[PDB]
Amino acid sequence: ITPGICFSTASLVLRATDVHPLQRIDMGRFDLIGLEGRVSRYEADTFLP
Amino acid sequence: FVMPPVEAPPPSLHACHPPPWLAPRQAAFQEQLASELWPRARPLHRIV
Amino acid sequence: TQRIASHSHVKGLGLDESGLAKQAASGLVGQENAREACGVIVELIKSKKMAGRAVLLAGPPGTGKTALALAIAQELGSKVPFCPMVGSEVYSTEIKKTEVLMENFRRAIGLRIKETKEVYEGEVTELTPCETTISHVIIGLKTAKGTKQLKLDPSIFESLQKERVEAGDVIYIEANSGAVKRQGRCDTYATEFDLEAEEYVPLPKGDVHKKKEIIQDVTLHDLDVANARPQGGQDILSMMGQLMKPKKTEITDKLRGEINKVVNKYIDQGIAELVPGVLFVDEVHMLDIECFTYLHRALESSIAPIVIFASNRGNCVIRGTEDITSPHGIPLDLLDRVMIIRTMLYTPQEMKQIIKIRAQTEGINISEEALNHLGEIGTKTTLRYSVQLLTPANLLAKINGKDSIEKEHVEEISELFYDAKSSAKILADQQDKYMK
Amino acid sequence: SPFYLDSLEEKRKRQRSERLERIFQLSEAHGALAPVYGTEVLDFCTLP
Amino acid sequence: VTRIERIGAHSHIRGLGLDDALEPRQASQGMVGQLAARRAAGVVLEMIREGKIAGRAVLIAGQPGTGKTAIAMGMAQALGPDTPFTAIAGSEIFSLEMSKTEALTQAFRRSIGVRIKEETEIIEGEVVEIQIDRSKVGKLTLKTTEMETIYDLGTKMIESLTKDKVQAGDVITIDKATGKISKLGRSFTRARDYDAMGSQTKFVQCPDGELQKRKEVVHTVSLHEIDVINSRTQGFLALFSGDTGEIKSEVREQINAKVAEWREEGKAEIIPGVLFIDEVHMLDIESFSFLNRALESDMAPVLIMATNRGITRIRGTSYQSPHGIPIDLLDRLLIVSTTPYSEKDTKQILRIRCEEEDVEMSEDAYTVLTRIGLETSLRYAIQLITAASLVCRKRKGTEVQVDDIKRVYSLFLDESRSTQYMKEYQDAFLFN
Amino acid sequence: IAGRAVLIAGQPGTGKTAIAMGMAQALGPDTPFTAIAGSEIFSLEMSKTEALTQAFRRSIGVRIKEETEIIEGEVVEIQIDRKVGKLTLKTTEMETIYDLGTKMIESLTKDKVQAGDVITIDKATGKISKLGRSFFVQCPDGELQKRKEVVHTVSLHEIDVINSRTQGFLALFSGDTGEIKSEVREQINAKVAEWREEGKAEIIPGVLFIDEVHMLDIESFSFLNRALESDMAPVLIMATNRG
Ligand SMILES: Nc1ncnc2c1ncn2[C@@H]1O[C@H](COP(=O)(O)OP(=O)(O)O)[C@@H](O)[C@H]1O
Ligand SMILES: Nc1ncnc2c1ncn2[C@@H]1O[C@H](COP(=O)(O)OP(=O)(O)O)[C@@H](O)[C@H]1O
Ligand SMILES: Nc1ncnc2c1ncn2[C@@H]1O[C@H](COP(=O)(O)OP(=O)(O)O)[C@@H](O)[C@H]1O
Ligand SMILES: [Mg+2]
Ligand SMILES: [Mg+2]
Repeated sequence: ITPGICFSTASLVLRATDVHPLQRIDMGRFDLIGLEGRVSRYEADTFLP
Repeated sequence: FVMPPVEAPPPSLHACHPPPWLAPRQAAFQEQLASELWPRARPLHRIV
Repeated sequence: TQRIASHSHVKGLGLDESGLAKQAASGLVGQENAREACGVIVELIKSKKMAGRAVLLAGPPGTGKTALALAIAQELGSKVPFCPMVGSEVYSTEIKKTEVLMENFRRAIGLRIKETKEVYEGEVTELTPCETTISHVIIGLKTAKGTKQLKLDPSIFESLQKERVEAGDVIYIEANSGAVKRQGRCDTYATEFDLEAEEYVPLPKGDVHKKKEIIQDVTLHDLDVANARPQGGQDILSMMGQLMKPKKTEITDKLRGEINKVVNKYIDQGIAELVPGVLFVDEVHMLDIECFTYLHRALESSIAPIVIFASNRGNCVIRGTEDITSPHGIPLDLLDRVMIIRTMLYTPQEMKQIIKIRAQTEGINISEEALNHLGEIGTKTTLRYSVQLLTPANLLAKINGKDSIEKEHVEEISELFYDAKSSAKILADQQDKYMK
Repeated sequence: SPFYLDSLEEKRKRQRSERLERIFQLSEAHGALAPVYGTEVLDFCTLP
Repeated sequence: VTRIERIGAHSHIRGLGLDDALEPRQASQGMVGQLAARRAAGVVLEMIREGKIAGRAVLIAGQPGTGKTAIAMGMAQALGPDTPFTAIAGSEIFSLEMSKTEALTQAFRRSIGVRIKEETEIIEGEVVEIQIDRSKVGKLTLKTTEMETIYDLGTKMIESLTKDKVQAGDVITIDKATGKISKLGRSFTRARDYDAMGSQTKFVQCPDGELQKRKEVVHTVSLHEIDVINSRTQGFLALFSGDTGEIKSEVREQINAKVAEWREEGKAEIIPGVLFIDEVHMLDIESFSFLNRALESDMAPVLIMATNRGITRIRGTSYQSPHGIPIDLLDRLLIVSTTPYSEKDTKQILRIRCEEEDVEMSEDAYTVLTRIGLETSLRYAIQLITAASLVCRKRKGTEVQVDDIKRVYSLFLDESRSTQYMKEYQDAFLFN
Repeated sequence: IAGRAVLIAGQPGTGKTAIAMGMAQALGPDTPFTAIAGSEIFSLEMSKTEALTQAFRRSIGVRIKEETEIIEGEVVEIQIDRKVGKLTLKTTEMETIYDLGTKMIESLTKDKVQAGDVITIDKATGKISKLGRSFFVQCPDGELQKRKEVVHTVSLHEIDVINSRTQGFLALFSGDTGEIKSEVREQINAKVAEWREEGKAEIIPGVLFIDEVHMLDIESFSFLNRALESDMAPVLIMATNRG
């Protein structure tokens, strides 16, 4: 039994992909795959209009 | 009967001031996955 | 870009208002006809009404095809998507070559979306769910400019509990999505314990409610990869899918068409704008016959961008074929679909001008005699070799104590380093000793 | 109404108007997209 | 505004330009000349529309620039969007994930559309009260703008309601047959003026009419989509990702039988379509061998193909065949030959392209451009159309003149001039 | 200057690899020096162009300095009651009792800490590592709580792999990187430029050494031709003995 490898990095690296909400748009308006299994043709075509 | 010669835990990522949301999110993900999957792994107990 | 690259001096095509090419402007020297053609191509790209038009830049090595493409990119600006790819980048080990080509095609097409974002940010002073199940959540956020009480949609309570949000924590809540991020504890509570594993963050300065109207550019490929795999999901299959290694996938044409329909809907609504953009393929001779055949169909699409090719090969064998030769390594059928821009070789005066421009860009002072010697070397061997001799010669000058390049430094560097022709002569003179 | 303030009530009604506009815009945005397939189609096409 | 669909190489083609007798007009729906080829395409299109005969193959052969892809796009446009038209290139079947035969099978099953028709009784209303006594038995109250009733719930209904966290003010629909509950939205009250909303919440009006309703859904799916749906547990995700793999033949046979059963029951209709493979010469000998026997199925669409090869080498072999296609497959297909265009046809095509791009050209400019197109190629002249339009706009002109065409002819080279200039400086270029 | 390429050519046994090793030794550990062979870019895990992109990005480092509070001492007494707790730590010069929070109590419970152990704690993270027992390592001498400046040099490849996916840093140790998307790489390049402009980080260009570069094929050479033209390209050094 060996101790694990402790890999140390800069704290700024973990925030590299992070973008503040005031600097990014809502990608949920293009979410097509998220509607599958949750949204029906009835809701989109007959009810909501 | 074959045992690995060495056994280690997975490598850990350490930062002095990490985003305070990453670790709790990973902990919750692991907890949910364990609560859903550990009962299903009981048959492999003798092999392990 | 703090560091100086090979084309760090190219700022534009250097044309005038009439489209005619100045002799030396925007870092470009000579190649007047090619620069005028690239100006016409830039005017084509700006007039967004044409799709799938393709251009080939054909000429000897070192004549400025990549520089001309980068000048086109600079002329367009950062608002127009310029996707640079190398012909050998289509040989992926995860997806087929045609998928790589179509992914780059969609990368070149850009979409501009104008949106106002609202975020509630501050330290939590109260978190009270209101029972009717929970009808709503009343939260209290504090900033330097005051306190605000907010009524939250009950679906946000689950997110708040997952994020472990308590009083004294500094959080933000997205108005449009209900996303909650707990970005640490407030530093006013830093002394509540002598030793806690907590990240203490200053209180936000502005108002609790922050509004910003932003314009963000996305490409069709971003929406494609966003709709290739699901995100989130509390099901066991979704969680186990989060552990799976992310692999590029051959996105279906059904998904592409549906995303095109969504984009058209949002363009009609008036919140989106389309920027067709440019895809630059360098070393296109590294594409094989299958890639060229797929390009035949892709360029004929009404959705494709403007594609610029570059080739320095002469009459050479197409990569995927056995013995079929073509004028630029490109099948005659694809050559029939492109407008060819020809780049010519440079005169000694043009080489001296380019060497001077490179010296100015690299922050190097060079004397007139040193510049003439470098130009003579470039005439003897290559423009690239002379440009690459500037920095080592400047380093020798700095070591010797001189702030300018003299002729002796250039001579010493030409002695220290060899060009392709001199090394080839040495190799031919010593064939037996070198490895075969 | 001795303690009534006109500016405070104007601010409050402006806030209410902004809240209602936000509710409308978000309700329109969250139901704008139609599924590629939909639950009915997938259920019909899914054999046991 | 600028939509995602912009002026392409075939944006001017709206159809085949035929009359009721399939006689091609000289210039109709954006097509010029190619009378025999257009008549053959119209006959094939009538064959497609009838749908009786399965696995028919047609090869559109001719010299480059003679309108093969133009004719294919005309057939696709003339054919309704109801009938599937899968257009793929020959190079797209070489995949790192599935074999060539699997790719061709998937394209074939993508070319047959299945229109489904499901009628389902549903309950639709806004939730007023949910009372559960103790998770054993409870009552649910639903309302519309014209109705309101109370329901007795069982164990599974209560569990499903608790799983979906249905509460008061939610507008939901419940399927009577299966009991599944999907939430449409929630009603707006004075107390629901939220400052922040979740990503899925939306406010809708209370439904009107009667609480019990019938839902009719009609959609068109392909056989390949049903195969991908039934390939794995969440196979519909592969309809987005494309990570289908090689579907088992047993699954395909089961789905064929189930589709036949639906067709007999009246719940589905078959719309056989067209698979267009452009530049088929890129297919290998194995792909041709598979195509030979794939066309013999009763669920095979019409296969339209296009090559511009002469007697050349078949890929994957050392043999020479008239189109790059082995003669066994060529005996299975009808060949439509395209002839080169004349001066009048070239001028008419240039006029149509100019009208499509909204470019005004003088008649002298048209004569010069037609001469260039005959001398070099039609596509070169088509590109020069836009080049000359841009140059004319640069000099603040309104109509393209001969000077603009000469200017863009000097600026942009065709293949012949570029090849000559390269031969002049052959030693400069690499790997001659 | 970015993307400068040098070839060391000569007969076998003439010090080419010796010259490369001397160049690597003259540079300190601070500057990255990635040494690979031409054969190493041929992989079943990724493409050749992806392999050369990872070779390039391994050669450019991002130096980030940050300050942390480090508590190093010998444990005297640990008390936890049903949550509240106390911790007593001592050095050779001072002794102190700490009032513990919930998270630090959990961290000390997870890693068994008893009296006499010499441990160091990172205050912001609770990272407790036991470095021996004293009554074997001598107890620390000076102040118990020290503010330290920690400097990390992180390669662009490391940033890309860490931010490629959740728990993605494991791929820095087990391969398994796949082919990182160009969007992630462009985002990382933009963020690194932002850091450099804002002073949060410094760029340390390094050296990529490809011994026996003649094993590369035409596709890899064509990729290198344009990969050297980026502003984030390192200095490329190659060696070959071929005529
Ligand atoms: N007309 C020019 N003006 C300024 N710099 C040039 C010109 N032509 C080439 N260069 C420079 O010479 C170098 C090599 O040219 P390159 O763009 O690689 O030519 P090609 O793409 O034809 O190989 C580049 O760094 C480029 O900046
Ligand atoms: N009969 C026609 N009518 C109108 N345009 C045509 C006709 N034939 C060819 N074209 C045009 O010529 C160009 C090349 O022909 P296309 O059919 O696309 O390729 P090919 O025939 O060489 O396979 C297309 O842009 C098309 O619009
Ligand atoms: N100029 C030199 N000074 C010191 N040691 C050398 C020198 N040249 C070669 N060597 C040593 O002799 C051996 C020869 O290897 P080397 O010359 O590097 O092979 P290659 O020609 O493939 O680079 C090496 O172990 C190297 O350390
Ligand atoms: Mg064609
Ligand atoms: Mg060696």
